[PDB]
Amino acid sequence: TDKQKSRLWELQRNRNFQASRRLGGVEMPLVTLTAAEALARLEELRSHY
Amino acid sequence: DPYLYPGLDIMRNRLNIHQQQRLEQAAYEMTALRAATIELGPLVRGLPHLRTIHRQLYQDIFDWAGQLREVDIPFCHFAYIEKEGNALMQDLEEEGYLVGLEKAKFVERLAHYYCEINVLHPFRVGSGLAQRIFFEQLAIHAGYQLSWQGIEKEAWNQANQSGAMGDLTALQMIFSKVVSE
Repeated sequence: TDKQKSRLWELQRNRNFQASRRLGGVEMPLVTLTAAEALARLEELRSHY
Repeated sequence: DPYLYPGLDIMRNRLNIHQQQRLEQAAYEMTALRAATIELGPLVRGLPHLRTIHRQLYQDIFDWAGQLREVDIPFCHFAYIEKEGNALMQDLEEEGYLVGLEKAKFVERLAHYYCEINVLHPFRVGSGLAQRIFFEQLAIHAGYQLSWQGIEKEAWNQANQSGAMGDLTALQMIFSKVVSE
């Protein structure tokens, strides 16, 4: 169940974050990226500001 | 308000952005991508873990990410947040993190713990976000899962407003739709 729990987390967490943010009134795109892809994108966004 | 830059009405931030619209955009984008790297975390979880979640979300935007609110800006006076948050979390521990509950009891206790942490308002910014991640994760450790998909902004607020006043009925109704499996 501990690997079953982690995999369920990974598959829902971004969908959640989008809908949690929409609770506070803001529509952002869904993040479809994997963790490592999102980490690379963070360093790109830091360069841009 | 020590969170602001000296001259301005903008929050001091690590990107040194001095325009309101831009800071909001970059904060939405960077938080979104940080959330996509947050891992489930431990069953045994308290104030430290909530803080850990908020550090991960906001580390690119704020030097104080992961620290408890230091001004008053109903919500707990800032200097008592740690005391009452640890007290709250010790109680969650005593109920084994809500693990092993039938749906209706789970919904009833989740509503209670959500309402109490929310009123505590432990972070200067980003409390609701860090909070809902903590309970998404707690729910999964207890055999359940949360989805915020159908929920209108205005109902969510009203239901939290009456919950802070001692009537958990509207937050309970919302949670019986948000909880499943």
